[PDB]
Parts: sequence; C-alpha cells; structure tokens
Amino acid sequence: AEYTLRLHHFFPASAPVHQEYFLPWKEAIEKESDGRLAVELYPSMQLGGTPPSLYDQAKDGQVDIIWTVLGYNSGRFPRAEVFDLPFLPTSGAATSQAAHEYAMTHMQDELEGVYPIAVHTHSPGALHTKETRIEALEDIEGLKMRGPSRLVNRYLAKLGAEPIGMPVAQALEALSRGVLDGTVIPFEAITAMGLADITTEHTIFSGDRALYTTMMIVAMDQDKYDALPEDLQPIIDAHAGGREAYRIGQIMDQADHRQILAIQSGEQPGTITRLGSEETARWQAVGQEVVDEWIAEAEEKGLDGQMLYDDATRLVERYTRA
Ligand SMILES: COc1cc(/C=C/C(=O)O)ccc1O
Ligand SMILES: [Mg+2]
Repeated sequence: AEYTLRLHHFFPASAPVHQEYFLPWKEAIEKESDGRLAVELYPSMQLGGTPPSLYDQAKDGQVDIIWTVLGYNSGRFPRAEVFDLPFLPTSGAATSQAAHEYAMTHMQDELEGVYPIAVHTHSPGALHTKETRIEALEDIEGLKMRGPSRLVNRYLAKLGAEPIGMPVAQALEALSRGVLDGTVIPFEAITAMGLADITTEHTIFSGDRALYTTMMIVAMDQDKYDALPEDLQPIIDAHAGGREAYRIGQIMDQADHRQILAIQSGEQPGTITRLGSEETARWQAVGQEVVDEWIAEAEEKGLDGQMLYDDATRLVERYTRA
C-alpha cells in the first residue's frame, strides 16, 4: 500500500450508494492496483466539516475524494443548475449518463481543480410530508418544504410552498423540530436516513419525466490524481466516467424500487399517492414557467440558456431511449 485515498461523504454507511457502489469501488481499486492503492471510506461527515464544505475538502486536498451535491454551493455551478429544472429527468441511470456527458461538454471550467470520477444525478425526486396528503396542487400551498438547491426551492415557491434551504442531513432534525412540514428527495435512502416514519405521505407523478433531480459529483483532488505514478493513474481512469455515473444512478433506481414496493405492500408504514395525467399537467405548467425564467436569466447572465437546456433535454432523451 503506497497511497491511501480517503473518501468523505455525508450519508450513513447503510445508504445503498455506500454499500453497493463505494465498497465495491474500493474493492476494485485495491484488487486492480495489486494492493498498491488503499481506499478508506468515511461516511456521516466523520472527517469533520459541513456537507456544503465537501467540494473544497477535495479541491484543497484535506481529503482525496468527496461525494456531494453541486447545488449545496448556491451560485457556484451555474451550468450544472440546468439539471435542477422541472420535469427534465427520467431514471437515476439515464439522467446520470446525460449529466456526465453534459458536464464533460459544458462544465470543464466549472469543475477545474477536481478529477470527476462520476458526475451524476439522483433518482426521481418526490414529495414527502409528515401529515398533508398531496392529492392536488392546492394541497402544497403554504407547506414549509426543503429542496436541495435554489432552483428546486424556486419551483417549490412557484408551486405555492414555503421553501427553506438546507442540506438533507439537516432535514430530520428540522422536521422533528417543526421547522419543515416535508422535503423533496428520492426514495432510495429514505430508510437509511430514517425519514420513512416521519414523512409517511409520499406523492409521485404520471408520465415519462420526474418532478426534478439535482447534479451530484464523485470528485477527487486533481493534485492527488496528478501525484499518482503513471502506472496507477490508469487504475482510476478505468473506474471513472459515464459508466460510473450510470452505475450510481442504477443503484439509486433499484433502491427506489425496493423502498416503493415496501410502502405499497404495507411492509413499511406510509402512503404513495400517484397523481394522474390531468393533475400532473398542472405541476408541469408551473414547471414550464421555471424553465422559461431560467433560460431568460441565463441570457442576461451571458450563458446560452436555450443551448444548455436543449443539450441537457437531448441527452436525457438519448440515454432514456437507449
Ligand atoms: C436522502 O435522499 C437523497 C437526497 C439526495 C440529495 C440531496 C438533497 O436533497 O439535499 C441524494 C440522494 C438521496 O438518497
Ligand atoms: Mg487540490
């Protein structure tokens, strides 16, 4: 063992991405380097600091690898915010593929200082509340709701909710404390994060697109990568890129399915409310306003909003059809 790679994230060890991606990734790097690389996993922010501080922990070499949400740093990753727009995503797997290709095309300057192992998204975002069953747009009116990013929080406000921004690792405390009525998140880690018995009302939508997702990165310090010897850099490259994005997305999709099945079957308490095509169209109409406003503001910013939105949408459809 010549080099140690400390990987730091904010999820519990029992989270599916830890059990089914990071542990086998560790196994692969340690086997394929013939023990010359060790990977050490640190869940639950166990090397210190705040979820939003994680990106800089890697970029600045306090740790070697982080897993984080780009939207936790408001304004930092403007081109990545395209993947926060309403009804843009499909599956974790397909949208993660689209995110990685999109980021390799458009986000080279945005990600300078990290080697991206995977640029991906989570599985379909859904609405979770403590008490209020969301059966219509009217039911979310005045609910204190948490989203991952300023653009998802903007959609929540437009839908008539009162968004309160914070990292998801802060939601359990805030719900129990009465700050939040609910949160948007995928189902995949809802059991590992212990939210399932607190937010027991869940709402999902009709049709071939999800309410929202958000862009996530497995990012290694560009200095740690660059400092590896020429025969070990390729062990990382062989366990990096679009195929890793797909793999993370697919693990989330699979964990979502197990979790949704467990609620539908009565094995775990809670209700899944499926909004039909007519009700869903009302949410998509609000969503269209967010898309239009974001493209407009991107133009005054000096970003080509329409071009990034068209390439993101094109890539989602391509990887969904495939
Ligand atoms: C607990 O659900 C999840 C949330 C996120 C995103 C972060 C956020 O919403 O702040 C990613 C994966 C999850 O399993
Ligand atoms: Mg660095």
